[PDB]
Amino acid sequence: EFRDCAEVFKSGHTTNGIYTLTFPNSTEEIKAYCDMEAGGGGWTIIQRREDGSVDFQRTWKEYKVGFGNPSGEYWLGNEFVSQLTNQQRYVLKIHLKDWEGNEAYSLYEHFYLSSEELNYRIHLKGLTGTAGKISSISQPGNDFSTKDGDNDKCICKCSQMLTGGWWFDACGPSNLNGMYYPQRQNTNKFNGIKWYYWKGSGYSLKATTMMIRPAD
Ligand SMILES: [Ca+2]
Repeated sequence: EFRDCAEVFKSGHTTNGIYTLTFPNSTEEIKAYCDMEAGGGGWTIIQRREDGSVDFQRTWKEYKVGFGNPSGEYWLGNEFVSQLTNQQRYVLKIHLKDWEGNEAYSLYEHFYLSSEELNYRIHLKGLTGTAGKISSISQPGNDFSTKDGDNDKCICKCSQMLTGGWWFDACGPSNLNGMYYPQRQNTNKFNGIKWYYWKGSGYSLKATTMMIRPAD
């Protein structure tokens, strides 16, 4: 059994693909995708967009246990990530693709989610990368919100206004779990897949991937 893609890569399995991981402090398993070829490898994907259209306006429960497929677009799960990220220090790497064929990334030295009781609040430290000098995810990390779980800092329900579950502020500078818009419909959409500090205002990205890995 493996705790994440890092241990998987370190056991000799150096090839990309879906792997079966096990929850820590539990016997439950979970199917995640391991990116072993992207620089160094050992990456555990926790979310992906590219479009295999999965529908991201999911419930609190669904974002907690995961939805979609590891082979395509998916969420992996908040309960698992929270358990992993509290067992040891993880790094978070977000890879983005726009519709003009450009790519970029944001990287955090340390990332972890608080337990469900604290609404899986995100914690971020030390940003680097080509996807902005200022974190597109509001610092002083927010709680996680879903259509049926409003934990943002807005008098409004950010989740329903922009669609998707996310660490919304007063609907901060980003939402990787927003409505997918195809080419030639990806501009001027407060509704799309946004990472403000890279493409800007109403730009809706073509593909996104969130992955974690420890300091290996
Ligand atoms: Ca609110």
